[PDB]
Amino acid sequence: KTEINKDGLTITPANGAGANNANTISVTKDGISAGGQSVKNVVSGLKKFGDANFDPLTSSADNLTKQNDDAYKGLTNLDEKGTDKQTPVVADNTAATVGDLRGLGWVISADKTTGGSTEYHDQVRNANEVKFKSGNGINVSGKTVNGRREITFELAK
Amino acid sequence: GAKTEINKDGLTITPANGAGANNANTISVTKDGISAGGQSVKNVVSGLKKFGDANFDPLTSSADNLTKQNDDAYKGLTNLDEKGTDKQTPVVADNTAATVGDLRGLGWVISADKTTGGSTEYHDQVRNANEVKFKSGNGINVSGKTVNGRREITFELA
Amino acid sequence: AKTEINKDGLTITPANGAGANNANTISVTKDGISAGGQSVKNVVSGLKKFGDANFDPLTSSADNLTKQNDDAYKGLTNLDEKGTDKQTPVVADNTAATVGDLRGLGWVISADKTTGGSTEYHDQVRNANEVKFKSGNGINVSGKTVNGRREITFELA
Repeated sequence: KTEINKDGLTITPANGAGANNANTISVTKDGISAGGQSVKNVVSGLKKFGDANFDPLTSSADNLTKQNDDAYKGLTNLDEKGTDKQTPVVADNTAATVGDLRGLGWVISADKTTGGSTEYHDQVRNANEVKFKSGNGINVSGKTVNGRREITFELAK
Repeated sequence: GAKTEINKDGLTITPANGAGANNANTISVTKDGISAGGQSVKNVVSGLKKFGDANFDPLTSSADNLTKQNDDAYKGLTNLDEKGTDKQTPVVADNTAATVGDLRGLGWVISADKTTGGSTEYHDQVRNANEVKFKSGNGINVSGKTVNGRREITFELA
Repeated sequence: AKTEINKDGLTITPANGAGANNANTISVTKDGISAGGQSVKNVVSGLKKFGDANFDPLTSSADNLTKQNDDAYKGLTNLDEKGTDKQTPVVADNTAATVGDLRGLGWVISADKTTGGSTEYHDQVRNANEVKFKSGNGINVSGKTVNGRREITFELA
């Protein structure tokens, strides 16, 4: 059941428009509805740090630094700049994708690698875990107080 | 006053108030893509599940995905790596629109081997707009400072 | 580029071709929407940032009001603005999220002391920000990823 009018196009599934037309797929003056389905084959235009077609000429120093740093490789670059060097390549009002979510994260680092001899760093993406460990002479504990996830550090023994 | 045009390139709906600027108010599905005319895309899902959800098939899962699926520490966090029947192809492809609900489940897990004032290990989730504070304790001074971009937390004897 | 609307809905086939599975086809049908490798632009989810002047204190939850009024949280995406009932979120789960929403995602990092200063510390850790755990006088701080866990260890030097 496909219907078109001055306000747009609407497709009502074999069974029904559902509560509040939630089961309706449409493109009308009121926007878009996917009817409980998905929007596939879509990209936001966002790139990952380290990706091939980065334009260093229009970049800020911070963005270029991250683009070239392996510690950031793979993280989504929410700040790529285009021509004028002021306007975001990708505008705020652009649908984000699951692939953009997969590259979301922050970098964690330390000047020393445990049992190592080099600096340390890794990415903390969705569902990654960071653990603060007690060590010789130091007790590290956690507790969520009034919403704050507090990690306390004290002398042991 | 609204009109719907169909031409070689696609379908464009111009609201009763004009195409706006750069067709910004326009709602369209054309060869160049889709415009929601400053509005939203509603009644949409990406197919992403939260860890701990039902209908998770343990036999197509990697050890890491399954562990998180069964660990209460991860419960409710969005699962971005669910695999399909072939055990390698993601159930949700990259080029799929993400939803606000997917965002609501984003987060990492913070833990410690001890609970402050307690006697068991600690863990909680850090989602959007959650705060993590590193506190000084007896004999140790914990301070922070943003330097050269880095949020640096320093630890020293008091 | 052939555009057409029939009983099934809207389908736009590029001059070039459909694709390995009609991946280049742009469509609006019973199965949902396909962007044919393009973007969805001029779109908003309706999410606001904390500290936005348009916020309503009267319908706010205790927690949300707290964050709306804590400058440490300013700019971060507000994923829990409540409507009248305060029992329902202004923005529903099944609403496409935007790149602008991603840009405001982040967590607050804080400490009760500012290194070399004399006040409390706080900043936001958004996507691609870096958090470093520093060794100080007497304490050695090291990192290592073990069995997937990003572990930071504290011990007396």
